[PDB]
Amino acid sequence: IAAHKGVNQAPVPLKMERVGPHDVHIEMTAQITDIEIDKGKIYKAWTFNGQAPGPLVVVNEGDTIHFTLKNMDPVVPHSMDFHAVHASPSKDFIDVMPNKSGTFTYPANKPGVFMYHCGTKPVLQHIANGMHGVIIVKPKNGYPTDKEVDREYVLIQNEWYKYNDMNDFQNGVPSYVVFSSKALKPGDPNTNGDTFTLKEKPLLAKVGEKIRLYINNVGPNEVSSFHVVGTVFDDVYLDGNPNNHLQGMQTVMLPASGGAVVEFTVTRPGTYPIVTHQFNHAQKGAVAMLKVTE
Amino acid sequence: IAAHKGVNQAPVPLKMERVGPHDVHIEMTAQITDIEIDKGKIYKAWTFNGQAPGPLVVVNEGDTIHFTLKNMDPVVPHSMDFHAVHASPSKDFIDVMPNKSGTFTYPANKPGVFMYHCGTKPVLQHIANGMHGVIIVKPKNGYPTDKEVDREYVLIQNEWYKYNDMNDFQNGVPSYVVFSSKALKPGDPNTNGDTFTLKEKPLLAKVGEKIRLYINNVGPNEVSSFHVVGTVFDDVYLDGNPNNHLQGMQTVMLPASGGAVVEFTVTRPGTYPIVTHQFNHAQKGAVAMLKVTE
Amino acid sequence: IAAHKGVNQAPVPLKMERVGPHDVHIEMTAQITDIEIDKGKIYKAWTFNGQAPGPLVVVNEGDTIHFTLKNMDPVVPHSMDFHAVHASPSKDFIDVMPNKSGTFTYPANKPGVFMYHCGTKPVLQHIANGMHGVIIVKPKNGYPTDKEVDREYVLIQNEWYKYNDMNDFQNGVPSYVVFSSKALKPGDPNTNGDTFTLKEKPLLAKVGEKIRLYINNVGPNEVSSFHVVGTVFDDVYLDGNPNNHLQGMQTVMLPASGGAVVEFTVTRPGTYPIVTHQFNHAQKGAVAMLKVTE
Ligand SMILES: [Cu+2]
Ligand SMILES: [Cu+2]
Ligand SMILES: [Cu+2]
Ligand SMILES: [Cu+2]
Ligand SMILES: [Cu+2]
Ligand SMILES: [Cu+2]
Ligand SMILES: [Cu+2]
Ligand SMILES: [Cu+2]
Ligand SMILES: [Cu+2]
Ligand SMILES: [Cu+2]
Ligand SMILES: [Cu+2]
Ligand SMILES: [Cu+2]
Ligand SMILES: [Cu+2]
Ligand SMILES: [Cu+2]
Ligand SMILES: [Cu+2]
Ligand SMILES: [Cu+2]
Ligand SMILES: [Cu+2]
Ligand SMILES: [Cu+2]
Ligand SMILES: [Cu+2]
Ligand code: NA
Ligand code: NA
Ligand code: NA
Repeated sequence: IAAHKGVNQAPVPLKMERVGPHDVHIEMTAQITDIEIDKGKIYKAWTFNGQAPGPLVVVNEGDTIHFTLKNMDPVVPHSMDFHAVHASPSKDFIDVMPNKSGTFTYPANKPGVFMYHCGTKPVLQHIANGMHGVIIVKPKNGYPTDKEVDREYVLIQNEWYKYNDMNDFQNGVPSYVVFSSKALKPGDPNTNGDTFTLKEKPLLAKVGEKIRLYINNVGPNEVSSFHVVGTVFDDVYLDGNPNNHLQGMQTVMLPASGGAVVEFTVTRPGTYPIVTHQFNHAQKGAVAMLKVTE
Repeated sequence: IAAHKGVNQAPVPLKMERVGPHDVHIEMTAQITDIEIDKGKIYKAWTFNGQAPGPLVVVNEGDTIHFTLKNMDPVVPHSMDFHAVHASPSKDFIDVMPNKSGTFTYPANKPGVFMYHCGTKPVLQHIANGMHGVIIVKPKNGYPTDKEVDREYVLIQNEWYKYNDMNDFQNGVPSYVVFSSKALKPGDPNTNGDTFTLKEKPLLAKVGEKIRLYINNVGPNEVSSFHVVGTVFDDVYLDGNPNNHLQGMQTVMLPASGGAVVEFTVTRPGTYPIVTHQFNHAQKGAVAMLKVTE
Repeated sequence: IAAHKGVNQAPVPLKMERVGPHDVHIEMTAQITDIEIDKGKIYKAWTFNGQAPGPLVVVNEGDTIHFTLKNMDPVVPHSMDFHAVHASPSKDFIDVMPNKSGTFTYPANKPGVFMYHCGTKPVLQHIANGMHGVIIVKPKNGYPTDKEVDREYVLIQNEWYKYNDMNDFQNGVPSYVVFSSKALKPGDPNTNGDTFTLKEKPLLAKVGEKIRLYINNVGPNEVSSFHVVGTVFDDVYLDGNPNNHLQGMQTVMLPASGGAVVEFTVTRPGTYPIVTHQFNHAQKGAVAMLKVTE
């Protein structure tokens, strides 16, 4: 797009504040930012807040979200669709024009690990260019296994195609399939979807810990066979709802937009790859590392 | 096929009558009918009863089905395979020759939302050309959530390829992925698998209702990530068995031939898209609309 | 590979002995063997023990496995990754050089139907060329339905691509998708992944039996929609863990590397096809037969 030529908007921080016991304000941007998705390969991504996937949003079950989107794109409208909320798509997930803002209000009444994304037509084009992310809604009474959990991270899987190529987006195989991590607490890694960053800079843990991962496969098009090498998932909660509780899985299937909470123990020191077991995708980038030390 | 050139057999109504407390007679046709699958695009479909997917069949758990197939195809044999039944495939799912009829008897002893299809070799060719559909077997004691349900519809997802092109059917991407609705009660929409009809003529509901959808992804080749925009599924029953009960899903993965009962609430007026969240497929047609009014 | 030109190493028998109440010794080979994957088509497979998929390994829950890999490949290193075990991938799933052996020890503490495979970079290349298989870990207290089960078999699904073609492995469709059976008890069929052997030589059962299948889809790349024609699965245990118990499924979705225990009844004599219901794959070979006699 001619108007995006030489646009590179620096990342803006997620703005969030709680205004009531069950009411939260969140403010995000839609903006155009260059992301290195593979070594030497830039993608002029369509983003929320200059990150792809977008920044992590965490709320509590029963929170009402008062959402503001500032659209910094100089030419293309953008919108926001949270999978966590009950809303009217045609009133509450509407387009916000270039240089304008819109504020929408809706409740998050179910716990889980929900995808979020732009809902502007054509939706495939806006998702594939980078407008996705995850919102975690914490359960009111936790998970049954919370007391066993030593450590937590958030991982997202996504695909990259030929830049802004609608024929590729529809008919082509992915050029890259990648993981990213988003921070739950200051100090945790917060990265973009690329082929290399979680290889070079592994996630960390200690020998003997039980690790919880909140995972979502945002696609846009592929399913995921998610698996951690050298362990078995003790517990899995489909979509992060406590009630959907499976045990002893080797591999967790995730639909496009699907999430889960998975928990597992690392019994010995060394480096544990994290993959999607559809190994064409793992070869195209979707291998993250977990380094476990004494 | 030369013998199908200029064949367009008008749709015939499903014939069904109950002959006992647990015995039902059903009579269908195999026939060749032109279907508009996309605007300006005709597909000379291989069908049951001139519909693709085929007509909706609804029976009760424990019913024995006495099935008759009249094969109206002037050259190609056809057969019927119900996923709901216990049968001998090589005696009970046999081919019925052109201009002949066959009658088969078998019981439906499990509740659910089962795929049905032609079982003639090569099976891919007969399915891809349009010979699929759904049979619902109602549970003897219902679902736990029946009292909460205000309204019900049936949705099927299918793919269309290059007409009668075995290389495309095997190796190609779908040209179209579509939804159709089938009627539970006179007055409900009953449509074919096309890109447009549920966009132009949405399904209807009222603000505040709990909606049940009986869904099956007949393929033939793809999986589905089924999701309703602006809501979360309160309850899901995998394959429509009451015992396979998940809660709070954002998205339901369906294998090829897979079904589910899903239930959700619409809290605000407007138009709610219904998609498969593998968004290449949604772009190729698989977006249905639900219009919710005061 | 020049050094594999005219290499055809004859199959070696799996070597297994129990050395303690909870300790087992297993010895396998990595070796290069010609497999007829389709009629008239040889694939110079990278194998464990001259079989593709590899030989069946069966242990008990809580067993510690003392594993030896003899690498008979004259040029390429190989390794072993068992999904059943808790291990350090970078110490315990390491490469064993040509003409050398390595011995590793790790526990199998969870019951199920686990994939196993070579873990040598690039992992896709080693899996796609044939280095996969299944290890069953029997539950300490069985499955709830053991008393109902009359008969058992093991089935694996895999893909074959263009020989040793990394571009095909990453970007291409499978050339073949196949089933194989592995023997639980001497006398049961033990076959390789090909298009024909379970068509010509069906699995056997008697009218009225409840049949248990232990299934795993090793991929490397595709998911499976597993379905037996003419029946409905009475019970399914995801990944073969007793706790993940679904009922009345028509079709079981399996991620890449995913497994399940499924059980079903055959009520009438004749031939029951076993398929993946993604029918492009079934057309490319993945149809097995079950013959049911009086
Ligand atoms: Cu309160
Ligand atoms: Cu406010
Ligand atoms: Cu957008
Ligand atoms: Cu969505
Ligand atoms: Cu701990
Ligand atoms: Cu593993
Ligand atoms: Cu009765
Ligand atoms: Cu009768
Ligand atoms: Cu047919
Ligand atoms: Cu079928
Ligand atoms: Cu109501
Ligand atoms: Cu949504
Ligand atoms: Cu003991
Ligand atoms: Cu030993
Ligand atoms: Cu190897
Ligand atoms: Cu693996
Ligand atoms: Cu029996
Ligand atoms: Cu069937
Ligand atoms: Cu699945
Ligand atoms: Na591995
Ligand atoms: Na949406
Ligand atoms: Na069938």
